[PDB]
Amino acid sequence: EVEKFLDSNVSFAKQYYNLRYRAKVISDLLGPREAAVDFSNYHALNSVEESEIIFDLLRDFQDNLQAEKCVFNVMKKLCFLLQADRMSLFMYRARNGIAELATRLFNVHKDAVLEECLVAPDSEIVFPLDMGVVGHVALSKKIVNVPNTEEDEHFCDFVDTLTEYQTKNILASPIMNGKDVVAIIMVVNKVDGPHFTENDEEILLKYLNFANLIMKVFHLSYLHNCETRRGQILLWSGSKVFEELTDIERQFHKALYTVRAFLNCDRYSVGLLDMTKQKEFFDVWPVLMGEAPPYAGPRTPDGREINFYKVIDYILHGKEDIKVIPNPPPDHWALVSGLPTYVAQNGLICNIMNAPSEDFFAFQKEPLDESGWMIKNVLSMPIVNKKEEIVGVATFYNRKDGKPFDEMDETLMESLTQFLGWSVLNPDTYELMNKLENRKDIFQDMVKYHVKCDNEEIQTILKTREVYGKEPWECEEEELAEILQGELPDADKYEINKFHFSDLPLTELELVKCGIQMYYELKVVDKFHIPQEALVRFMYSLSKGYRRITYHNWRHGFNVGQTMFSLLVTGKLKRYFTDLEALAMVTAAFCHDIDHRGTNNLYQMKSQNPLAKLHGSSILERHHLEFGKTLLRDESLNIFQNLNRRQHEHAIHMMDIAIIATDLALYFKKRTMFQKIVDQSKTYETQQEWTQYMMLDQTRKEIVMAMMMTACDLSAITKPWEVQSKVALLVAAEFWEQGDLERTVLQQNPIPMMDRNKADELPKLQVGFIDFVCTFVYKEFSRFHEEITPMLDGITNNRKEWKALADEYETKMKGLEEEK
Amino acid sequence: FADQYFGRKLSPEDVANACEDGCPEGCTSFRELCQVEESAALFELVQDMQENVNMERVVFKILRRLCSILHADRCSLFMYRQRNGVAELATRLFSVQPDSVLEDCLVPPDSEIVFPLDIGVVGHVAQTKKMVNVQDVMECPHFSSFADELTDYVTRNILATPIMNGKDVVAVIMAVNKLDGPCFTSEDEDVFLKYLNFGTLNLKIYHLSYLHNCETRRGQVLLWSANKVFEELTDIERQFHKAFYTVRAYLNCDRYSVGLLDMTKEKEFFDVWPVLMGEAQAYSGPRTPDGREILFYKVIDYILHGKEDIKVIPSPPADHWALASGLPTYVAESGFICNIMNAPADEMFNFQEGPLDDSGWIVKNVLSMPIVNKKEEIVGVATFYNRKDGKPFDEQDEVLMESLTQFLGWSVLNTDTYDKMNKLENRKDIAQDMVLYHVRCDREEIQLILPTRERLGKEPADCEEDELGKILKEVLPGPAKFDIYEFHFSDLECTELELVKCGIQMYYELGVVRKFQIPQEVLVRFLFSVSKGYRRITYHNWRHGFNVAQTMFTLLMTGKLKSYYTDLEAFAMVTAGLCHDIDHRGTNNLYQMKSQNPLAKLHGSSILERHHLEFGKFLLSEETLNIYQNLNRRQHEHVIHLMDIAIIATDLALYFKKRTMFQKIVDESKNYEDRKSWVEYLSLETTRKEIVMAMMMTACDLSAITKPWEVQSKVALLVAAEFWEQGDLERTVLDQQPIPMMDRNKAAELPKLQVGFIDFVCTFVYKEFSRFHEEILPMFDRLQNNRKEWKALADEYEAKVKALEED
Amino acid sequence: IRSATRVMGGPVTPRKGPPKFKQRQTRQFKAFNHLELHELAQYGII
Amino acid sequence: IRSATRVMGGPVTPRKGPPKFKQRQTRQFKSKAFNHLELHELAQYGII
Ligand SMILES: Nc1nc2c(ncn2[C@@H]2O[C@@H]3COP(=O)(O)O[C@H]3[C@H]2O)c(=O)[nH]1
Ligand SMILES: Nc1nc2c(ncn2[C@@H]2O[C@@H]3COP(=O)(O)O[C@H]3[C@H]2O)c(=O)[nH]1
Ligand SMILES: [Mg+2]
Ligand SMILES: [Mg+2]
Ligand SMILES: [Zn+2]
Ligand SMILES: [Zn+2]
Repeated sequence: EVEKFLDSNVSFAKQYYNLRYRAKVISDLLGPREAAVDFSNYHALNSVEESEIIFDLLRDFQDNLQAEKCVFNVMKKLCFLLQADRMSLFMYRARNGIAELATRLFNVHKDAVLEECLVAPDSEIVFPLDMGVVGHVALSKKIVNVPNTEEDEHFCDFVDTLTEYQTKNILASPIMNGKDVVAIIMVVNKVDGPHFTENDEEILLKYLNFANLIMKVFHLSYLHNCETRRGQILLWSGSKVFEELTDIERQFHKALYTVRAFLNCDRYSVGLLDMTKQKEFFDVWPVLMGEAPPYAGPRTPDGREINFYKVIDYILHGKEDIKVIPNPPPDHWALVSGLPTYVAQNGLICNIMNAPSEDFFAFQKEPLDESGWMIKNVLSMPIVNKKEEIVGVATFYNRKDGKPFDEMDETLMESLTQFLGWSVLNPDTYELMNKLENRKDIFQDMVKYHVKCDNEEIQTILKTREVYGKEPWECEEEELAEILQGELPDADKYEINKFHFSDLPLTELELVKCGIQMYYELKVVDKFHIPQEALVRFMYSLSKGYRRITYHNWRHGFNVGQTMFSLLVTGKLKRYFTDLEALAMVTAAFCHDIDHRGTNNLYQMKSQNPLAKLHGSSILERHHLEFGKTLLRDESLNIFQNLNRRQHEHAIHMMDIAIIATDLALYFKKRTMFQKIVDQSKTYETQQEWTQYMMLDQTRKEIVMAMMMTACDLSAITKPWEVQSKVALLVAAEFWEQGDLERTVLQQNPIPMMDRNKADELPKLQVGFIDFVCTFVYKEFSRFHEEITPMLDGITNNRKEWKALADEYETKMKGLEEEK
Repeated sequence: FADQYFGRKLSPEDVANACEDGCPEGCTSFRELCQVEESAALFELVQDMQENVNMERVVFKILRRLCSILHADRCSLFMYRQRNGVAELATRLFSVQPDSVLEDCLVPPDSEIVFPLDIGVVGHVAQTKKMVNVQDVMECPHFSSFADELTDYVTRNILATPIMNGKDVVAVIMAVNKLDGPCFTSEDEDVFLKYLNFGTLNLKIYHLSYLHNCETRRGQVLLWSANKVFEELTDIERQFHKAFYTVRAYLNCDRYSVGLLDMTKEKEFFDVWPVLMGEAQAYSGPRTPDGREILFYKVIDYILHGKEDIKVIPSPPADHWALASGLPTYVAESGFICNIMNAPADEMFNFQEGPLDDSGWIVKNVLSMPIVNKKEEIVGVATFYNRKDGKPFDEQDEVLMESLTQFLGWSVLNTDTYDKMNKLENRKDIAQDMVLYHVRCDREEIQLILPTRERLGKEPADCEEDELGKILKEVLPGPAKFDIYEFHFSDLECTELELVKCGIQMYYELGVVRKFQIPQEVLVRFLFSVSKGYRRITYHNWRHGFNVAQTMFTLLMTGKLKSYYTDLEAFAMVTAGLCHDIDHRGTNNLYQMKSQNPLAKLHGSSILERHHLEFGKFLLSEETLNIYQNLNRRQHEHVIHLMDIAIIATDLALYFKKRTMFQKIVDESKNYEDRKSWVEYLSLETTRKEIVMAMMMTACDLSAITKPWEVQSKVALLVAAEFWEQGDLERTVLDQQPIPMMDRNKAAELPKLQVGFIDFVCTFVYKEFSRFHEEILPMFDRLQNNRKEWKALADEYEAKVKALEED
Repeated sequence: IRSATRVMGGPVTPRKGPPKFKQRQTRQFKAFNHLELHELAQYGII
Repeated sequence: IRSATRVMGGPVTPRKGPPKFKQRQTRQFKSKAFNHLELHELAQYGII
């Protein structure tokens, strides 16, 4: 029966009682049961109830933590274990770079309710760090005991008499979160002893472990929330500053208004200063004269007047209200206090904990709003635009919690005003772009006026002033045709529609009349109803657009235009091209080299000309493209006014094709894509109607356009010798001028043709150009159209007569060498 | 082996030895013996976690003795993390038993067994965030065996709960057996929920510290990026490289490369000829979602292990160590934040299995995200290739890098503005070059003033000053034939070509050409260029500007106003008054506000007076047209200041405000009886001389009212014609009602307007200067004469209208 | 394997299918002194 | 209301002195192709 000797002998029933009742021995302890430790007795010494009080300490680690009740319970128990009364938890905070130590639990003794042992932030004593044993513990970072406080160093009794207490003895020990102090627990007096014993220090340290890691949780949570909000403010402001590019005022307002929630503050306001540094010349004379006595008020560190021309304020404590007060009065509620102007004068991060106790600034003492709201906590800091000059002042008022701003809170918006000051680059760039674009427009208008046919010289061609009696822009369209018939040269007589045409006898103004006539011969003015006055003005202005340089002057442009006009009307190339396409080609050829400086693209690359830095490739061609359309874009000078939208979008699109394609570099790269088209033209046997397929196909037409631009620009070879020789001399002179310009400006040796002392080699370097650059387009067209056969005869004859001089120089050189 | 009877044996026996078990400390019974040992063990555990948080080492000890209380065979912690939107439960601590060391149960990062959201009870608990107890694991519908076949283990009784920090589950711990019991008697469930309650306190501490560190890193990287974005306006490549290099110790990565996408949207007209010309087969590869072509033209890669070795690839090949994986070209295909668990064990992307360099570098974790520029346009792909910690990318790193790339993508407005500003500056330079060419006088037209190809054989530039002056001494007019030394210098007699020569001659009268050693050719060319600068409008043309210059020269020379100013300060005036109306379009200042002209936007006040200054300074800025080249820096700055006080001061609006000071100065001139000492007094004061000079600036442009009535009538007719032209141009472009002097049909009431103008604007500069100097009385006398003539005409018209009223 | 718990190389998951990538966040962020100033206004000035 | 500290209104400091304000921090950031037989043929002329 009772002979269960295995249970009787030691160390067996233990390992069965565990297995069975260990969970229920543990389950009830961690439940809600109150501690079974008697507190009435004082010197308990905690034989086995030491474990019972430890379980109670571990009983509040459940996931419902506020870091106030648990620490308060720990201190209640420690007042009994330590055999001392009136503990106090001195919190740790820092403002303005100097630390403080504010009480959070005061006069804590055993058998006390939490309601009467918790101090609100409104009324909390705040000792400094550099005096008192509180500061000594905070600096030394170790437990200290100072019996008989009246005979020890650095003891302050400010609160001894305030709370009518004695504090015979003191024992304090800090709690730290990784080398960083978070709070300090204090013990005053010993209930039944002379002073704290050595073992009391060990008791406090051993029982302080639970309270050491429970405050760490709350501290880490608060730090994490602050870091999250700081991350949010820097990311919600980038979006609103990068939506567009506007002035400083609206950008700052947007960035500040979008991040209102993260800045948990009842109110804040930002004031902007006038950025002008130097007064105007006429605003300085009165001060020197004697009138308008000079300024003697506060000034910024960099030497500017402190004038707030706009103070934006944001109100959130009651009803949301964002308003702007331009030119705010000096007695504005945000400006009554001297803090903003003082920050402007100095530029420090000012932090004020109390307005009622403020002396230097003397903040308001009456509730501003209808409902009770009085300014208590203020934080103001400046904004500098990367060169330590203040742009404005931002002031943040009472927090939504109630505690004064601390370092973790100061660094929140201290990194926001840094962002605002850095963002000034966009407001600055906003004004520079506007000013620069206005200057560009002004100078473009100047040049546009300079190249334009005014009313004085328009009568030179179209004279309605005396034969009719009124200025041209009032005459009727039918009434305006007669005056041109008796003035425009006849096409048949003047030889303006045949390949062999020389403009040397014709006057400078005569070519303008020929160009005006050439539009009528295509029967394109009448059908498109383009005004004749505008056409005459545009044709005359084209002459002024061209420069007075040696070769690429207005005469060359007219020659290219006439070459195109001949290729269309006498070459029977009009079959593939629509009438509107002829309207586009003739005008594109007339201004293909408008406003030519006189130097090729290589000099643009070499000299870093502003043209080169804007156009990636074919600099001169694109420049002439963007300048010939500017003259054609304005009224009273445009010839596309009476064209509907699709025809207008077609005509302009092919001006890009023609004008750009005149480049020689662009010609050589895609030279062999036209020979295939030519071969395709000779395979449609049994008829001459290869045109019909051309008409639809288009891309073939565009390539032909780009190929007859190159066949007109370099058309000087095709003219008879009596003109080709002179044109060759002129172009050689232009190349020599370019070489002279390049030698001195850039300090380099040019290619042989641009060297003056290689003039005698002109024929031999000209036959090479004729054989390499030329005599391919003019052979492909000749084999592709039989109607333009005379152009190749004029190339063959010209090369034949060039070889004469090319061999005369060779014989001269051979004879001179034989002399040696 | 008893069953239930021995319930009053264990505790009531109260260990009747006082020393049983070997050593007590004041215990009463068995119930009071387990309590003290448990309290001591838990206190030791708490002391272990006091500082330098060691999550694994202490959770292992917590689980070691938690298994025994539950009789569980094994206990295992299952960490929780999130990737690309889907949660994942990794295997940190596995198979914890009471007789195991820490290293036997810890699972390294390269040995995890991760489970998805739903697969198994481990994921069902995470979805539910509650306890689950399964008596037999075959019955429950959802249960995985992937942790069964690898382990060679069989499970039949589970017990799991998740560790929650508020609403975010942190981990899940699950006992996997019951041993001496079939169905986990519920008495164990409560203690498992409670004994593990204070073990949760440490998991949340670790999680909170990790989140705090991650968010601090995010804040630091964002702040540094904002710092170096706003340093200056630079192109995309340099800005991105700076912002990426500046923050590399915070990303905690080993390698990461940034690829840039070519932004050529629409091909140019000749680019696409061959494609439909029977050659140059069109592109067929992947495309950016917005419709562009994927083409990485510049890839910058950063290496942070061993050495920085920062290098840039100007045209990466297809076999690049970063683009060969095929992931960078997939993020461009569609905007996704790609995250990879095990790069070697992947099929979609061909990550190299072997190393890359002698150091033995193998990629394990990759994270690539695009750079959108606020227009939903992909600009680049940034790829990060590993973590220094060695753990695979979590959600916090994803958020950090997404924030960085989002900020950088937003920071493309700066580069766009840089490009736009460069283009605008180049266009302005081109326009300025055009204007300079069209204003400057060419070589072939400078021979009208000084013919050097006829007298000599040399070009004007290739001559000496001594030889250049010989031509001028003959061609230039004398001081008497054109009487530029008179207050009644008629202008219409001379042609516009003679006015340039007159200006050069009066430049010679001052004795300034040889005093500052300016070159004669540049002076002549500058005069011709400034003559060409004026427009051809009715009144404000070269004639009016030269008339102002001549009137002011007469004031200086024959008015004895030169005594106060030195020769240098007279050089800067005759030049400033000669170009003060240089680019006038006819419309006055008030018109620029109403027409919204670009002049009004550029200049706040004195729209047109402040604009002639910039053009005048531009003309004399370039060499071969600059007559201030030889002046030193101090003299040049003084001349600039004098001109900028002069040209602007000609405005009438500034005249009205600032007349009282001149009246005071003239009054103060009367207490000095010796006028030879007032010269000494006024020759030193700066502001007084500035006021007097600004006053004579507007006392001469308002001239032509002090000239003989024959000239005055024609000048008034020209001025009225210009005003009528402006008014006619104002009722059509602006569609308003012009003021009475701008009505062309109001021409009859001209004389009364003239007398009103004389007695209000004039007769103050012409009275104070008459009182200041008696030398300049004739202009005032002629002004009064013209006023009386115009009053006579006004009275004649008044009589005419009266007759119309009382005929 | 003995060292680890029967797993080497990289981590292993009981999932077979097409990987799903993040869809990216696109919604979280989105008068000068005068007796009577107008006496001179009848002329060009103001 | 006991008030614990026995003080009301605002926080009370033992010492009184002229406000001292933090200086701005700037010690971290502001620490300051042709297809050819041969290409030189074009180079002889103005092309390329
Ligand atoms: N009433 C009260 N005063 C305390 C308590 N703890 C500290 N103090 C006071 O706060 C003071 C802080 O440092 P003092 O010189 O060191 O002396 C201390 C005491 O006057 C407490 O629990 N109750
Ligand atoms: N502690 C422990 N858990 C295991 C072991 N083998 C499997 N498990 C867990 O038991 C779970 C049963 O299904 P679960 O979702 O499928 O995923 C399994 C793992 O979490 C083991 O050896 N020890
Ligand atoms: Mg050309
Ligand atoms: Mg003017
Ligand atoms: Zn040409
Ligand atoms: Zn003028």
